[PDB]
Amino acid sequence: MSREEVESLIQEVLEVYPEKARKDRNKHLAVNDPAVTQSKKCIISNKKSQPGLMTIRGCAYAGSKGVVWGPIKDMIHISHGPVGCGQYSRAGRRNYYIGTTGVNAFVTMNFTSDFQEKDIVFGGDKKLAKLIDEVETLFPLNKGISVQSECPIGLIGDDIESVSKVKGAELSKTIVPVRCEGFRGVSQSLGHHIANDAVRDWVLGKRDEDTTFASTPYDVAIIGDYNIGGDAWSSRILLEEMGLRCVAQWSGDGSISEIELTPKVKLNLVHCYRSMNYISRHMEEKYGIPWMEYNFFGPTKTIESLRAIAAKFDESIQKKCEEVIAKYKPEWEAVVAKYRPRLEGKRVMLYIGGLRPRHVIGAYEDLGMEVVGTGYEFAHNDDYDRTMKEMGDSTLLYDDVTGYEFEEFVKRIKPDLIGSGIKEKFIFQKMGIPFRQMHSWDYSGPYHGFDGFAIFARDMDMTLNNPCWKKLQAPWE
Amino acid sequence: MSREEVESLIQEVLEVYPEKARKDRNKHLAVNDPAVTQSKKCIISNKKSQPGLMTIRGCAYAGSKGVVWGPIKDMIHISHGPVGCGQYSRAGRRNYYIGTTGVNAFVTMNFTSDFQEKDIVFGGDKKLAKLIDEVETLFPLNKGISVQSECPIGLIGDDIESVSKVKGAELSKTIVPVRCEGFRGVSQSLGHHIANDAVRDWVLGKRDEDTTFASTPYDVAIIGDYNIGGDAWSSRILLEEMGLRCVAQWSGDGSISEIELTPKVKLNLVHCYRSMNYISRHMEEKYGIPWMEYNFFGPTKTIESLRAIAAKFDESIQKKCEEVIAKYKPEWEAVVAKYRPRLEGKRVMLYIGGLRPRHVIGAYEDLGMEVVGTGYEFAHNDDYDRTMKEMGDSTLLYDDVTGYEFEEFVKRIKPDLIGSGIKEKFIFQKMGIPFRQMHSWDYSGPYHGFDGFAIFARDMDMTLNNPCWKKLQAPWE
Amino acid sequence: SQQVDKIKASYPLFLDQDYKDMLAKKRDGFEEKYPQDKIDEVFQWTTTKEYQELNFQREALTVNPAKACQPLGAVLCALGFEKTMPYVHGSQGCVAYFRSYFNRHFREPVSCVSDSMTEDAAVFGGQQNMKDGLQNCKATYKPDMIAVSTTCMAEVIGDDLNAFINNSKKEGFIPDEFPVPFAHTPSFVGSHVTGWDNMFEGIARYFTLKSMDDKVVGSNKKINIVPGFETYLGNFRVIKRMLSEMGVGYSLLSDPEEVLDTPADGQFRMYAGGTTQEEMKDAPNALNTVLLQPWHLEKTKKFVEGTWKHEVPKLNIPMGLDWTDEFLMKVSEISGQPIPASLTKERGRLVDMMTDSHTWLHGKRFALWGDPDFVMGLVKFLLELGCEPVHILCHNGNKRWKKAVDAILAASPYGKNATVYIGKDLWHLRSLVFTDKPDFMIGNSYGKFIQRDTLHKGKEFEVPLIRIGFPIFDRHHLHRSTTLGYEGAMQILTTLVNSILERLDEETRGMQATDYNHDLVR
Amino acid sequence: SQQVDKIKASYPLFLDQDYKDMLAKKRDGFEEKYPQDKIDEVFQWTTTKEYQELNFQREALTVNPAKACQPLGAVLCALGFEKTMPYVHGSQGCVAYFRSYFNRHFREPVSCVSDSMTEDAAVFGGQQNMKDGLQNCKATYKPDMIAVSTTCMAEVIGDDLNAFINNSKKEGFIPDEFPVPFAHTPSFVGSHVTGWDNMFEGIARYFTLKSMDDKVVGSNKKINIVPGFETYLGNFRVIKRMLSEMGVGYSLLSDPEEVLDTPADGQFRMYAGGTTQEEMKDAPNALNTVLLQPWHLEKTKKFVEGTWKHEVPKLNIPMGLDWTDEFLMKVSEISGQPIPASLTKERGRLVDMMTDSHTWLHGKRFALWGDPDFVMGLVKFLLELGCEPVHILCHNGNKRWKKAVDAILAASPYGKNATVYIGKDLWHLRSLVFTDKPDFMIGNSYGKFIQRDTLHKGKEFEVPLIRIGFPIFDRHHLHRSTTLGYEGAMQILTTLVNSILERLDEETRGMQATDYNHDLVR
Ligand code: ICS
Ligand code: ICS
Ligand SMILES: [Fe+3]
Ligand SMILES: [Fe+3]
Repeated sequence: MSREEVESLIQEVLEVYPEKARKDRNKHLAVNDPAVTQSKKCIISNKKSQPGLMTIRGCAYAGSKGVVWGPIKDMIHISHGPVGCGQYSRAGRRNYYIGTTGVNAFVTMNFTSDFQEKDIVFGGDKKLAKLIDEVETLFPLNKGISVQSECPIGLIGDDIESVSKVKGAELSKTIVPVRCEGFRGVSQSLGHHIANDAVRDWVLGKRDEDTTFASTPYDVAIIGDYNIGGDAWSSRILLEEMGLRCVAQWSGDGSISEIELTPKVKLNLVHCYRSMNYISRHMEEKYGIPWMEYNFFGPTKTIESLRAIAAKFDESIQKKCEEVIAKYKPEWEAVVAKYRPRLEGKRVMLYIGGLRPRHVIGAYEDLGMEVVGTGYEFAHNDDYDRTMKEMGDSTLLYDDVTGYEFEEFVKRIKPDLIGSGIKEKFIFQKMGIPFRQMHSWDYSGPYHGFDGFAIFARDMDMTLNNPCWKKLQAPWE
Repeated sequence: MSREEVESLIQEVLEVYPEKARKDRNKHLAVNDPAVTQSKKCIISNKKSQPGLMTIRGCAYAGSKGVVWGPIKDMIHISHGPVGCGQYSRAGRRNYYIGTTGVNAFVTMNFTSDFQEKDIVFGGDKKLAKLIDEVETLFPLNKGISVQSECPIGLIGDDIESVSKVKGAELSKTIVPVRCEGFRGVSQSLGHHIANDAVRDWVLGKRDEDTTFASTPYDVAIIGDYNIGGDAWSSRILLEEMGLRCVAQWSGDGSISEIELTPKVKLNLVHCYRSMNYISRHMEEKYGIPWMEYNFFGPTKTIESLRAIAAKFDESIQKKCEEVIAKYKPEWEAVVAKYRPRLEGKRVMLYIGGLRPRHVIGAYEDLGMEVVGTGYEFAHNDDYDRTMKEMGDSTLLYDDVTGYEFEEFVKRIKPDLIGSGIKEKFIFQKMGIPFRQMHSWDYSGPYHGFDGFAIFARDMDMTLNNPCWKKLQAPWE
Repeated sequence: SQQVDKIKASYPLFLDQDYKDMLAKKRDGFEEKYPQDKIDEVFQWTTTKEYQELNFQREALTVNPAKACQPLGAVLCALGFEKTMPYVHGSQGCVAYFRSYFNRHFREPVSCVSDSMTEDAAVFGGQQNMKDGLQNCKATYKPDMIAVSTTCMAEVIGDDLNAFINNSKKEGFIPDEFPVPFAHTPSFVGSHVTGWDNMFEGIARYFTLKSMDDKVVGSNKKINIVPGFETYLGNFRVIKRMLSEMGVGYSLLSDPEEVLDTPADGQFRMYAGGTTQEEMKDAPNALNTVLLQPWHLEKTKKFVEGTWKHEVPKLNIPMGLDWTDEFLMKVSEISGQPIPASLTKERGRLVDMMTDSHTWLHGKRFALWGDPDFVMGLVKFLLELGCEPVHILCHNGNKRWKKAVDAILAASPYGKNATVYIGKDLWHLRSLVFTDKPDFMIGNSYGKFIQRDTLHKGKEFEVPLIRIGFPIFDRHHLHRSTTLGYEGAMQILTTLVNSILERLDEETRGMQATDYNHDLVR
Repeated sequence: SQQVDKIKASYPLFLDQDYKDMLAKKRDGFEEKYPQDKIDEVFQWTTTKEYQELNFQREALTVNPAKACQPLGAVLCALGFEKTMPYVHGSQGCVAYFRSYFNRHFREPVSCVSDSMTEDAAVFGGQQNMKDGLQNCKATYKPDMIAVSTTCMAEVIGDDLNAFINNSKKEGFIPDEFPVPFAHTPSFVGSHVTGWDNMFEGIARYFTLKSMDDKVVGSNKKINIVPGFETYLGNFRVIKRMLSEMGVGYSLLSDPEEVLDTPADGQFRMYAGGTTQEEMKDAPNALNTVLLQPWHLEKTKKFVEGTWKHEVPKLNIPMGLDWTDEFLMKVSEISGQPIPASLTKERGRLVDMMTDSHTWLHGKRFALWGDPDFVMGLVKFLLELGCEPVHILCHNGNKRWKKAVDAILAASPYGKNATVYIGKDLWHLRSLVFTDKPDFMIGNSYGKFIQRDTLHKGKEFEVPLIRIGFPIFDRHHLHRSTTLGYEGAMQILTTLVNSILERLDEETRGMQATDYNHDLVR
């Protein structure tokens, strides 16, 4: 579509809104223009959602418990508040780990204080302190406890910081209070930030005097890869065939000890800029550790990343970088050869969280596909800055898109593929439009790295070219 | 019920028949009279079935292939004829074995010459000889072959005796021709006899030219136990705890070599008199091996049998016999104390093949139960002689009962339990009458021996006292 | 030994140490068994391409067939008629087998009689058997009709069914107007489905051949439906449902769904429901006749076109999405009824399930067997699911059928690795699932023994059975299922995707080894 | 690495040697993991009676609950009304979870909105959110009705739903006529089923409280049916089907079956079907009102009796044989319609299945959980099948409920080894299946992790999961099945007996070791 066509599509769709909602949403919808590279001249982001419009957004608790803390595999995370939050988010996110669950690892378990109205009235601080002793009795090999606050906690005046310090001292245990109540902020994003501050304040500085770890010139950490379907492992393998030593993973398959050793590394490698640029900035200012963004989606971005990372080190790493790139060359080539013809020229619309809506574009282009629309739930203007660079001229950009809008946009633009979430999936299947889940990877993946590109390609093909899509129209109407 | 009530039930039922069928069937239905102990004065048996009356009987092929030869585990049995017989009898009988199926044992496989019309027109002997070669190629560890003739083989004039001599001599292999065509005889029974003579003539004479076996005074053979659900194993364990050595089991879990060793034994133990009294008589005639009938159903009979057998040997065996009886006393007494109260006073009607209709009476009596009706598909009058001794005064006896008779008898007598076959089971369930399969043991068992009695009791209880029986009446009618 | 409070049946009883020792002694002492290494060596060999080539050279030997004989199908057909007693002329051993075979699949009574021909009949033929048999049967079981077929004994002997039945009526053994349709059903020709075809033509001929003069095509405004050999109650029931929803007048010719599903309410009902004699007499007056399984209704088809003058539409079995569409559209054409909102919605609900499940189904490889029309509908539906039907085996299939299925395969990219086999048995298939391992088998209970063999080579080689077909003896009540129409497509899809997910859960259940992928959500 | 012809996903990709070595390097290098012997030792301890005793002393800690929070239930109830948008007053995070939770179980869209209250609303309350929320929701999604519930944030700050909605009407954000029923649904009270009861009584009040004057009991000759929290499509459908077969006029109040099962035909339908407003307005004119799940409809019952003046019959959930009988008999009493032949036959078919399958089912031991009505109906049916429901867990159960279930156990010899647990969670249940091992679990997808745990102790300790309840996330389309009435009893029986036979087949699949009992026929 042309710019002008996209712009009247926007105006047309917004005609249904009450005046106040219309004026607001108008600022969150834009057509990409190569001449403009300042997103702040182009689209508004990180604002509250307008009421009643069926935003796709979650909350700060989801951003903190579900995203950052939850994956840490050898700590127990307490969902502190009523039963829902901890239950709806039990094992919903595929942050993969190696461990013996219920014994030394606890990721897919749901620990909760299961607030009752008595706890609303008298407060929950005694219950929490009792909860911790019980956790200690029943799960002895836990290496730390986090307290993920749900909505009521701040609202009733509870002091989890005090309980965490007292119980922490008494049991010689790392107990981390997290103020990620769902009313905080406007989205998952503030939950990331709160979560980062919590790691910093309660965990990260524990080994500041400790010096028994043996460092090497090639020590790195993977920052903001949560190992969705194994994404971090299929990334890690590449960094170590390149001769680097991956000291930590934040936080997919991550242990509290890895996290504590992170200030010892030479370089932080940030995949998810949105969720952990905060701690990366901290680690830069306090330990002198530089950080860089990278992208392991598709062979093009993966080769670029590997080379940029290798350039931070000596010739021996740069040489091994070329060795890795030569090793995997025939594998991803086989993938392109097989699947690019089956996908080329197909048009994709994306709607995801705070990173993948721009980060997977190169992978789609490596298969000859075109991303004609993209958007985020909770990104900031620095994300949209980066996005306008990756996205095509005249493409549609939507921030905190509403259900109605996403539906109307799709109906007009008619992409060949939509990539979004579980709340979106079953809608567009009904419309007869191929859909891939781009959070959970539709229970497939990894999609990171070379091994992941083979699966990504397989997955876009099996769904875009499936015989089911021919069938939606009955022959007799 | 009284004798005269039963006698008038019989006449009433026979009222529906055309004259010829009424006159014949009247001869096969009788009320036991303790004063008469010659069955030939009160019931006729082993005659043809009246056409169109829905007999429960099978044929000579079922008696040879299904019953006697099929369980021999390390031989391959060819169902020689069209595809039916071989398929409907594939693994329908639970003659249990230890072996590696398809490799060194073959019991639940279906090997067939699958006659086409060309095989009728030109004869099947060339196909048979070609089939034997293919069997040899694909199943090299078989130790012998038998050829079970289906109806068309004799009718078209094939010569399987000749193919067996020739191919046998050519391949240095035991190849046994069995003329068990279902048009022969009037039932399975003639199939037993044909199959027994096949063993005499083609198998049994083979280690008359061999003495490198080491005999002991306590060598026996279990004759006519087809190890249904393990029945023979749970008999054999007792015989060997008594100090005896069981050289052969005929033919449940039977190998050809142990069958060939049988003429070396000191005593032939016959469980199923009907199916293998022929070969037992022959071994006695040719080798001087004595044979005796026994009964391992229920503690009373099992104990009686062990003592009767032990009495054939010396005092050591007689001493170990009492040690066996002392060992299992607490176990079968525990079973009685649990289940006899739950079952005492209940009335059972039985209809089975050639042995069980009399042989299981004692076990029912060991649980306080009463067999008020029993009968056989294909028994001879020497079976009925033994029956009149096991059954109570004024009980109903029926030979080759019709579907109609059996149903009408049950409706009038109203037993608490019926024990019969699969063709009967679902009929009487619909009538609200507890049914137990007394061929297949309803996929349970073993029922032989002390360990079998425990399972037997468990099974009669679970069905007789099941909650489902109370529910057949809709509360509203 | 038993503990009274924990009684052990054969499994696990015989795993007790004293039994294990006893079995070892039996083996070592008297069985002259091959050594275990030799057994392992020969088993290994039977899994090889070399073994497969020898196996496929068989001409004379058949091993583990996937078919039964004609009169079994005649019996099932006969059961579909009101108060009708299946009667197989010949020897009684067969009839015991037909009955127990169907007893075990349906867990229902199966009524059928023999006239008990013996050796003596080879001199004098079975005529007296027939006379006394029909008289005895009619008096004792009070059918309204007796439908006669044959065992191979009778066929080889040469008994003239038509003469014997005419002489029975002539000599007064049964009333002349009492319906006794018949068919020769030789077990050494075709298979159980051919017997079904033969018996149905026999019954159709009996009620219409001499009465055609007053017949007018279309005059009763109905469509005849012939189901063929059908062992899922849900299939009879879904066809009647769909036609009723459409407002289509129909006559299901051979309808055993009632007599194969009588209530347990205190009384045994030998007969229930079924196609009436009046429905068969009046069938030539239908608009047309539709054959649900054309590839084993060829004889019937010729009679229906040649005698009733119906123009039998060329339809595939209504399985899967496309072929159910086509069935509903041809029926709409013939009857003049539109396809209703209810069926349209049901179709879209099936298609929705296909989009929900396509990512787990995609590319999954199957070995399958069964009767020709069943197998081709299953092949067809599998292709619509994005699955790959690698080994397609139809033991009673033929060259023309194979071509039609090969055509269906070539029309789809999911057909590219698929091969159709006819005249091959389950011992051939066993080799194929070793040498060219698929993900699952779809087949009847005989397939459990192939799954056992594959597991024996190793867990990574195991090919799990999914039970769809006939006979199913080792699970309960699957005979109540549906495989035809959208309903059956829904049921089959669900069984397939959940068998895949069951198996994935098993392979990822290993704590700390494979349970990184033991997802709560799939 | 990948081979392009056979691409590996996470499983089995990460089993490759190079990934395996990498994972061992990560562990050994940087994870400071407890030694494997210590892990094994603590695992072993968590299976013990000693551990169980500590577990059961928990007061403050809950682990792996088996319940969710009120508003979830309010949304499901709301969806059952015609063109009705569920609307949760409070924070948006909750609505993301509610939607995804149901998305994953039904594999359907699930429409719900939030009015996105934020931190700021703690100073001034959520009145402006409600005004803009309703206006925006009505204009954009065009519902005929908005049904309002609350998140715990809204409940803790004390927003007055009634006043807020009234003010929204008063200041002209939504028409005065536009229906906005509401209910307070605090998540720190009760559970998800309580939310359903609250929402429903909210909606019933809205349409009937002010209009009772002209109502006459029985004047419309119908029976209202209230289904409660219900996540099986088959259950709504079997109720409607049985009553239609009976010729019984009925009104099902909250009926989401269409909107949870729209066709994929090329368009998205936000709304479909559902209880009409007219049906709710008219409901006091019914003969009576029947509650399908009484143990979580107590508020609704007080309203129905207190205001409509209906005399709610004392009926258990219509599960299994006896309670389905009782349901039909009471409906017959109320309606005057006799129980039809079709239902009596269906009943006799269920009873036939029970006689068919009883020898495999007898004495089988089960651990099970779920909501109170579902659990007691499962218990009752298990007892009817001659099974032993050993561990009965209802996290959201109460004392009175537990006494009634205990009464049901006492009346059956099959209840002798049964214990009912209330307020206990799946981590408690995990202990019980270790210390007092049953044969199977019956429960939702969370139970898969207990099965994993038992397997880790040993294959002989493994307790397999049988999926029946909510949520079921790891199998496809189970939400289409049925658990109520003779039909659901048939489905449940079939699932139970065949899980038993699958498991036996696995335990006897070992060649030469245990396959002596690998029977073709069962
Ligand atoms: S953390 Fe973030 S919404 Fe960066 S909250 Fe969300 S596992 Fe998304 S686009 Mo779910 S900022 Fe990760 C994300 Fe991206 S949960 Fe996952 S897919 S790369
Ligand atoms: S052989 Fe006979 S019909 Fe003696 S043909 Fe039959 S495994 Fe019966 S009463 Mo099936 S003379 Fe055995 C018998 Fe008895 S097959 Fe079994 S149960 S003790
Ligand atoms: Fe039955
Ligand atoms: Fe769906």
